[PDB]
Amino acid sequence: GRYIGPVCRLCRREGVKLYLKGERCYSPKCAMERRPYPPGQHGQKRARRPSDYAVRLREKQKLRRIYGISERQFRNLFEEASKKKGVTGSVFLGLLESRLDNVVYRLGFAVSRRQARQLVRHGHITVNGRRVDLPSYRVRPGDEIAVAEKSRNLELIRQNLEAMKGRKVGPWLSLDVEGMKGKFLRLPDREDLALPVQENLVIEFYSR
Amino acid sequence: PTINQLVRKGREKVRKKSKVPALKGAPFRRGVCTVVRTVTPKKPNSALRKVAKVRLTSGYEVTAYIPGEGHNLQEHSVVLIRGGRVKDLPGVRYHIVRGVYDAAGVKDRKKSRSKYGTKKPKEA
Amino acid sequence: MLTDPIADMLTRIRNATRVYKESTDVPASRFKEEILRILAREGFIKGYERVDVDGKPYLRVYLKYGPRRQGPDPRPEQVIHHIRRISKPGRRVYVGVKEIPRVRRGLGIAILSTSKGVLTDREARKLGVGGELICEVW
Amino acid sequence: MVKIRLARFGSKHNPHYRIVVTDARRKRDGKYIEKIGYYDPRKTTPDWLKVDVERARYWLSVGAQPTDTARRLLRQAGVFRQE
Amino acid sequence: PKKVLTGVVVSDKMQKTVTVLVERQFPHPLYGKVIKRSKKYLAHDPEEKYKLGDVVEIIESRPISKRKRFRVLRLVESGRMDLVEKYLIRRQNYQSLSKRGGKA
Amino acid sequence: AKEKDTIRTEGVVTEALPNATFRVKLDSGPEILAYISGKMRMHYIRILPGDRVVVEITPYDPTRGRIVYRK
RNA sequence: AGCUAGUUGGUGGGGUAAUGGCCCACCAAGGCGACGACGGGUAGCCGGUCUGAGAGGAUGGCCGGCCACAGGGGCACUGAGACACGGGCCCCACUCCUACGGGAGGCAGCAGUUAGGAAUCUUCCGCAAUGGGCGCAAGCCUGACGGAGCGACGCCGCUUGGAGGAAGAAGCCCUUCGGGGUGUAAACUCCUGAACCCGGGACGAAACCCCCGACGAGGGGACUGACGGUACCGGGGUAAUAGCGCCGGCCAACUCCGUGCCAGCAGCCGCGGUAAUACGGAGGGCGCGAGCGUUACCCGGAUUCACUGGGCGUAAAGGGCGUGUAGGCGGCCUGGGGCGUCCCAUGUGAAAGACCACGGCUCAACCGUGGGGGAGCGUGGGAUACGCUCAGGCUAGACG
Ligand SMILES: [Mg+2]
Ligand SMILES: [Mg+2]
Ligand SMILES: [Mg+2]
Ligand SMILES: [Mg+2]
Ligand SMILES: [Mg+2]
Ligand SMILES: [Mg+2]
Ligand SMILES: [Mg+2]
Ligand SMILES: [Mg+2]
Ligand SMILES: [Mg+2]
Ligand SMILES: [Mg+2]
Ligand SMILES: [Mg+2]
Ligand SMILES: [Mg+2]
Ligand SMILES: [Mg+2]
Ligand SMILES: [Mg+2]
Ligand SMILES: [Mg+2]
Ligand SMILES: [Mg+2]
Ligand SMILES: [Mg+2]
Ligand SMILES: [Zn+2]
Repeated sequence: GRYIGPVCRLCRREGVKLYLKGERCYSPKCAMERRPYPPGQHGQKRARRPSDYAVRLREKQKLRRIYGISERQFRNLFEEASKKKGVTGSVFLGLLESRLDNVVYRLGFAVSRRQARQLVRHGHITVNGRRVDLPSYRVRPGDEIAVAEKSRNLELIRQNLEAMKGRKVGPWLSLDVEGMKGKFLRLPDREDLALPVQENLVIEFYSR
Repeated sequence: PTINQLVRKGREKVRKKSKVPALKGAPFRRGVCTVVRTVTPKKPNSALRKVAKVRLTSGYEVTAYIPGEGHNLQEHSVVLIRGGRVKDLPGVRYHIVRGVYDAAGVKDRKKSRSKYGTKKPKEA
Repeated sequence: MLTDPIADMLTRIRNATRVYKESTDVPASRFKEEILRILAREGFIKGYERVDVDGKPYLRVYLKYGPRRQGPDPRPEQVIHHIRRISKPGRRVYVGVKEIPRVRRGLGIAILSTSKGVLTDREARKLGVGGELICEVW
Repeated sequence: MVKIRLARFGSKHNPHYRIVVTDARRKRDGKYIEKIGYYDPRKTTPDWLKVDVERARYWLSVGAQPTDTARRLLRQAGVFRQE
Repeated sequence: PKKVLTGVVVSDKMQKTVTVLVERQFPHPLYGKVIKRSKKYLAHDPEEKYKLGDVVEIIESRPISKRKRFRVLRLVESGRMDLVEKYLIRRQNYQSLSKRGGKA
Repeated sequence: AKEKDTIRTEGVVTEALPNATFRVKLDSGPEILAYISGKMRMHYIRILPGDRVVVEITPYDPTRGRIVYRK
């Protein structure tokens, strides 16, 4: 199952900052805060010019490590965006952004992607009523994504939806902080997402 | 060739030739040791590679290499051949699976243990 | 004998243009003239006219070229960068209207010979027909 | 004897029959002469039974002999209703 | 439709039967050049009628003998050994290439 | 690791086979194919067909041995 | 490289449901072959499948279609249908019974045993559902089938937690001994709550049948589940498996120690003979993750059998030269044909799979519905530039 293990080491290896923790990842502590270098005994040594491979490999590892997903799933998702019409780079991101666990996270129900996964797993989530605990469930346009009434009293869900007061939401979303609901309006576009990723590379990496 | 020639004689499909008559094109084949000698490397290498003549159940009797720090292979010791040449030992086209049959796995292995049939070292 | 007239012509043209001849002769034949017609139309040659060389009928094929160039080798760019027989005796090539190739992403053309005359590929496609794939040119 | 019966096309614990016209001797899931309907025993969708009654009536017009169940489903879509 | 064919009667040596040499043409599947292949059919000619050299239409028929499922439907054009020639000579070359050889 | 069932017994060069190869007859019992040790070959040290020499023998194959001590 | 005597054809007859040398008598001397006969080898064929940019290559398990077989060989009987896997006879082999005369068998059906092998499952449940045979029916039979079982064998889904948490414990590794790394990782706080306990508990099953109605249409009634007390629902509820390969280059990942051309690695190039990022361990790292790696085989890379798409002066590759058979190829003009070739319509191209859409199971895997594509071939109609054909003409090739 999903990665599970020191996560900020990925943050560091990937150079770029990844928000795999929500809070703190904002506090002067995501370590990328004074330690933007890779983990291990060689972190600080000079970097030799990366190979065409390296680059593509890293770019993929990045994007994927973001949504915290098994290469298995990641790949198939990719191969799917590939067949579907439309610029693959986009389509793909749109699909990653359609995972239920992602939306729960993109809706402030959860502090991080990991956490949202657990909320989905422990059934604290709703999809047009019926609860869905499949973190890889494809949320699609029109789908309302509530929170377990039963769970609506959970401190976590409260604190989370609390700070959510004020915070805006993605233009392909919309959430009603009152009834702890939110609608998936449309598949976010490449422009809509601001991922530190060059998907042209990720495409090329699966070219090889 | 001219097109007409092609039509007449046409192209000849290439025939691949197996490099492992582990007969019945099996993935592995088990046999019995005849001799557990030692052989010297080739052209620019030196050492005493551990080898073994094997009577296969496939009927064939071939020379297999023994991978690892040290074996416990004798004579009538049943073993499993797996195919894999060894650039230094011509006439040696297969390796001997270690950890199968009479081929005890490598003792004190901590790395690529799987390729040496040695269980997980119970770390305390 | 002159094994393949249509090739013989494209080649003469190819050869002449390669050394920048202005005009160039080729033993005339209705079929040959027909092809040149397209050649002229598509603007690959200035055009052509029926002449009489040593008493026998030929076809002057007025070649065309890009302008003079800069630096080393001021030789003009070709107008006919390519031109190749496709259907050849002892290896005829026929295509269905759905199997008509698109020469050089459309920048080039292919000349088919159909029961509806010798049209180019757009002409053939438009007229919904196929035929012998005489040659591509770009 | 040509018949009108069901052909199992579902999947484990997910049966989905095909009201078919086939000679009586073929595997129940073998080559049939013609499909003429389908049936979702569990009604897992609003539409869980259709029958080209035009067609049924035809086959019956010629010796087609329906399974008791095949006849059931048929009837249930006025295949015989002669009002 | 009962397949109808055309060919030359290269053999007249039988009783109530003729050998029609049907020539076929078609593009080679991989090299595409059109190639001319062919085959002999033993057509049924009850009245002896058709003689060596004729071009006849052959018509798919009910078995008449083993190795014989065609009847001469009609004569297309009489006499023309120029075709029987090709055949005969081709056979004659055979009468060589093996241990000795055949005159050119 | 490197087991320790090696030995250092001595013997005398018998044959002068090809490619630094010898018949070396062990003072002990018989003779073995004996090849010239890398070290020794790197430091040259030609080896005549009749010298007292030291051999490294793996029980694995007594039939073979490496010449260690030059003379 | 030549094959052939029932062999090729004919006349008459037998035979079958039926055509036929299928069989027979008589007659003729034919039939096949380099466009590859005959012989040898290998092999069930296909829808498809795998790979591939494609062309193509490879393949034909599971599913559907066809064929062949039922210990090996031959033969018929009964029948609508068999030359008849759980029918018959004979011969052979093998096995078992035998009062030695003579008898009985055939799992390539389900499960299971044994043998061979690197290797392949339960002598399960059920007839409730679908389907099949017989029966007026009730119903009986159904190892077909529907299910459960075992095996990461494959595919998909899921868990081993989430959030906070030091300029950063200890231990272990490295150090230019200042320190650097494992690392927010841990400890710890708080949050959720797989397993697991309790309660409820299913679709799949409505017919056959019975009653009214005419044993019709139509209407009412009754019986019936292996799976299964499983799916799922609700309540309670524990922080609760991680491994494997790799880090010289191809190729993402580097250091210390040990060893000293040894022990060993190895796919190829190669590495090891005292500073080894290539052996062995450790720290650290890279990649995947209930998998990971190996071996085997197929496609790929390989335009390295080149149709797409390769070549032959010296790299592999021009035949010692000619004459010439078959075959391949064929100048200019015109006319007929319309074989190739092109077009249109139409039939076929089963289902499944592939593609698209929507839908069902919390998703997906899986499955249902609908739609589109599809070479090839059949039929009809059309075109005629090119190729073919036929006819006529010509002199620019050729010959004289
Ligand atoms: Mg050692
Ligand atoms: Mg076979
Ligand atoms: Mg390719
Ligand atoms: Mg009978
Ligand atoms: Mg049986
Ligand atoms: Mg039943
Ligand atoms: Mg029944
Ligand atoms: Mg690297
Ligand atoms: Mg060292
Ligand atoms: Mg190739
Ligand atoms: Mg080629
Ligand atoms: Mg080459
Ligand atoms: Mg040469
Ligand atoms: Mg020469
Ligand atoms: Mg011509
Ligand atoms: Mg035509
Ligand atoms: Mg759905
Ligand atoms: Zn971070």
